Amino acid sequence: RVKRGVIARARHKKILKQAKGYYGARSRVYRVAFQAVIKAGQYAYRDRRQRKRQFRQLWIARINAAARQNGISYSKFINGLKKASVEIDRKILADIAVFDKVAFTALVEKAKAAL
Amino acid sequence: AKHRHARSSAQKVRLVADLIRGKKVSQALDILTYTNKKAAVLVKKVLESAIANAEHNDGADIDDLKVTKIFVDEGPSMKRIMPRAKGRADRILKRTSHITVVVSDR
RNA sequence: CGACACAGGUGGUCAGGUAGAGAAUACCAGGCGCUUGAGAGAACUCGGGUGAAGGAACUAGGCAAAAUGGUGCCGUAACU
RNA sequence: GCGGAAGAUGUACGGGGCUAAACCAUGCACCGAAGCUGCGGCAGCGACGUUAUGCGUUGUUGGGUAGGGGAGCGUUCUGUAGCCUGCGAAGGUGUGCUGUGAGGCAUGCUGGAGGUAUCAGAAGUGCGAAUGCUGACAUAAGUAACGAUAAAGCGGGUGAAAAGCCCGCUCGCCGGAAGACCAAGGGUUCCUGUCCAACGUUAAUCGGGGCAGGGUGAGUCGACCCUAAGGCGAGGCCGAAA
RNA sequence: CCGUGAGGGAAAGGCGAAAAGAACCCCGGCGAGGGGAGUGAAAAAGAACCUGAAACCGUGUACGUACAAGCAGUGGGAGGCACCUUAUGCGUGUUAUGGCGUGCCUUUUGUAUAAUGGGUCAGCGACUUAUAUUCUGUAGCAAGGUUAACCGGGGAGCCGAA
RNA sequence: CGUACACGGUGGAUGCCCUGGCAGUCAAGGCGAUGAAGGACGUGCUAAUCUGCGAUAAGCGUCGGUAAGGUGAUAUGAACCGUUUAACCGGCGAUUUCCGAAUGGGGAACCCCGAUCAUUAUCCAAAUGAGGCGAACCGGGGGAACUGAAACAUCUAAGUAC
Repeated sequence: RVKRGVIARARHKKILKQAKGYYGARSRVYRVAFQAVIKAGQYAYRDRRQRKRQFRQLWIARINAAARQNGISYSKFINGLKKASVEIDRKILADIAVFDKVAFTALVEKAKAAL
Repeated sequence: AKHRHARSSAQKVRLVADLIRGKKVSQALDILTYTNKKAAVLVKKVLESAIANAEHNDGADIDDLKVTKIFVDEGPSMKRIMPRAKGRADRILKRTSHITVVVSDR
């Protein structure tokens, strides 16, 4: 009796739509969509996030690849950094001493000093 | 010109349609004279009646009128009782296809 | 009649049309061509013919196939 | 450490490989989690004070299948108050924005007639998941299948078109029979003319196809008539009677 | 329409205000159809003809693509190509290459699983009534309280009051 | 060849409409031997269906109403009817084939008569009755089982189904 309405047939799309990064099917079909994105939402229920504290195994072990060329590295490079000066945080740093043959040394003559 | 209800199969249409989609209208007449495919006639009585009505009406020169775009997508499918198998009944989902052809000056 | 223009099923009369013991092959009369096509000289499968020498050694069993096979004369066992 | 230790399509610690990147006794410095610390942010539960679920402070901090408890968005129609619309609605397609979300909203196109918000109700109220039901559709495939009455061939005619419509010749098939006459049964399918969209497992100017007309004129043929096994109705006889 | 018969038993709604339903001409074997043209606010209404989606077909567009390994993503950094109706070092389409990644559902102690079910789609598809009893939350009034048949009255009668 | 989209198609959902259903209420309520209900076959200039009639055949007559147009659904062609007022809507009368309770007899609609039982009886069928139909309600007789009792022989379903 009750016409299905704006539900079901209104549930096929509003899904199958969102898939800009879909698959052969599971984008053309709904009985693959759902159970496909079901892994989605989860799988990374709250993980992208994983990136940090993951590839961060670098930016600490590259930082020595920055040093160890103009003296010592890692061990006493990020320990003389929190010695003299405002102590610049290491985030963009440990990624700068690579794509520029400058500024990298602007933290080696800072360290090895006030040691 | 365009066509409509054709006993064609749409699939076995766009087979002869191809090969006669390029330039030169004359190159579309020499070929299609021998096709060994039912899909030759009909699709020829067009792209011939298309080159026609292209001369008179829609003024154009036959010397430089070529085949630019020819496609075949049409229907409809009708319930038919074609007796297949020794004894049985079955409805054919046969489709059709229209041979639309535009042969202006390229 | 069998769901079909289903090689299935369905009674009677014509059993002296011409050559043989005969209502057995060939052929008048009469009827018909209504049981999908085209192009090289394969393997394999369905029916069939012929195969040297041995010849059932195959096999549950000679199954299958083959042999004998018309007519006349002679001649013909155990058993009953 | 070695002997004892023999097997199945090419033999190894994860591999490279290593005499130390082995093993044992010690030692130094590092790498390394959503763990521990720290900043910000959401929440919930409980405690204290409180009218307060408003603040302040405090504890755990906050994983969950079965199960218990609690709040909510959306849908249909009928109320009150109150709005939108052919200077165009609902719906549909694509796109922008907001919300943790269910969901709400806007723009463009289409459409072209109605459609909402608030509070209070009413509900045959919101689904991927039964060799489920029905309809539709894709792949499979343009793939498997057409054979004792195995018969057609060469010229010609007609035609827009003819390998199977027609003419001639040649060549064959059947013979208790594909010959002739009939019962049952079927029933106009018969004939002529005009056609072919459908039917004729190809084509057709052909047809037992489509349309329109036409055809089946007995005293002695058959029915009609009669009866057989047997059946029925009426009187007679049995709770009752088909 | 099916079955000897009893019996069984579908599907198919809508042109437009008016038909006012395509005159005339070209094409074609043809009252088919096509082109052009006409009517009307609109035929992107021409006749199973309002609107007209999904599965799906053809074509075409964007971008890949015949060394390439497989859930087909996330984050980071590089390549490009293509488009500047949402101007702002801000995005899309698809995509080359690289690091990871064994559909989805029931049963079972354990299933991705050589355990079962589904080819795909849409629609369809499963806790409801009166009465009585026992609790709970909310609300009115309080040893009184409620009526039933039938009349806006009734109290019969029921439960409670030792 | 993979995916998204665009144009066209397929398909038919969706939105809107609906000359249909479903449900409730009020009113009204029997038909047939002067042969009904039903069925068959016919009947309109052309008509195949449906409807209406029936060989005076989608009709005839009378009165009243109504009204100038009409010849049923079909808006065709031809033709015709109406003001000697029809079409159309309502009482009463006439006609009313054959079978059918039929009932002479037989019979798949065809051929020849009050059949059968019974009452009265002028015992002559002469005068009469019965013999059928109808949605389900009331009455009078006959009378289960599945099932419940989580088995089952009382009991139960039932005094129900038939």
